[PDB]
Amino acid sequence: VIPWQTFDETIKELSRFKQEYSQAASVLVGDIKTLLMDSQDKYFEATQTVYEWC
Amino acid sequence: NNASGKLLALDSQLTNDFSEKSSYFQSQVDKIRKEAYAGAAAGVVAGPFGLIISYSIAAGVVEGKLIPELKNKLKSVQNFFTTLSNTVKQANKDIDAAKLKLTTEIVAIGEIKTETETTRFYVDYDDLMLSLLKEAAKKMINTCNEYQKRH
Repeated sequence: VIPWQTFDETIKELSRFKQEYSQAASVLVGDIKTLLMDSQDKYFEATQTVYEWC
Repeated sequence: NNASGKLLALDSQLTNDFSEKSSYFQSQVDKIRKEAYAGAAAGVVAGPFGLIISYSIAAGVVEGKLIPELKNKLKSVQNFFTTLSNTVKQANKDIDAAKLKLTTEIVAIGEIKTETETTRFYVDYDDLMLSLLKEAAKKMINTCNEYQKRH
């Protein structure tokens, strides 16, 4: 008369979706953070080399 | 650069999983109340004495001991989350200060290397009394003395 098991299955299935996409998006945004910092190091080194030659 | 991206990936997962645990808590408290007050209604195999002796035990143990203990455990999880967020926020400042120190020293060394290369080219005129080379050497003496005074 009180469907508690279907309620728990629904809550856990809505809660697994969010865990999956958080774990997927966080790794990719951290990778983009690493790439942007690497690009800023390469930019600094190139413009400093040309500055010292000039 | 790799650790500074791992740190962002940890911080975002931390802030999402804390909210999912905070919703798990509220869905679990209602399950405890459902089980307790549904099992206490089976004290009708005796009279109303058996009914009050079941609802008193249920509403005493669940509302007086179990739910405040779960709330204290959740408050502990909240304080842990705040401490770990401050740890990540301090690690970012340490990494940024180290990188700024290194790039400032690269620029300061390049200011010496430019004068050294200019003097090395002025030597190639094969004239040691050339005023341009004398002035470049007098400039390098002051540059090297200022670098030794700074370190």
